Amino acid sequence: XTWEAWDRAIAEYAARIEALIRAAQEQQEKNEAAL
Amino acid sequence: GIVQQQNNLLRAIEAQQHLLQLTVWGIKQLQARILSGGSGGWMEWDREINNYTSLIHSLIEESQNQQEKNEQELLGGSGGSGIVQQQNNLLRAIEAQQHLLQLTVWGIKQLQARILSGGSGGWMEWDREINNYTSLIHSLIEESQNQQEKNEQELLGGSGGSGIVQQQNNLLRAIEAQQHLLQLTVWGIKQLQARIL
Repeated sequence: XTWEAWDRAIAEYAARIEALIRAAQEQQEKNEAAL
Repeated sequence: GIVQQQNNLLRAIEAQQHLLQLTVWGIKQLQARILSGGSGGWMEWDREINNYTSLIHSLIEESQNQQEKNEQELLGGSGGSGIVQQQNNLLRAIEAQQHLLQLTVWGIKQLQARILSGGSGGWMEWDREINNYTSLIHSLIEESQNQQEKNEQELLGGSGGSGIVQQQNNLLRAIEAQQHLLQLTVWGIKQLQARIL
């Protein structure tokens, strides 16, 4: 119930990180258009 | 812009760094329940979590500054060296994060060994997965170190723009791999919390 709103924070940093790695891949795949 | 990308790479590392602290918090709680002190590895873990957290804080801090500086020079169009420095930075941050993953993984491994069968409820897959991702990231770090060194010389002479682009990819993939690693340590803690709390 600290462990559920811990479980809150992780799943909702985890879902920041995916949609940054989102951006980074979808810039990477602009970069391979130099290569 | 590679500069903007590097900012997302930095930012990602930060989020992962918070995620990581959340797991240390997680492991600390379990450790209290299951364990009779810093005996058998634990005060060293404790101390080394800190010695690495502090090094990483300081690394994010140097990166944030290289970042602002890179951004201020996007119109001066000479700053190959700044981007390459930023790449060096991010690499250094990724490795320290790795050391930290490695400690948490060890943490969980210790705790699980005392209270669950490692052949039950998803723990065999967990071991393999852990172990693969570890070897995968080590390889990506190795390759990144190799790429850095190279870029740093390509930058003397004519363009080595492809190697910067390549390197971005390198760092990008090591972060995705730490992210899996992270997910796996969340899974483990979640199992241990379920069993003993």
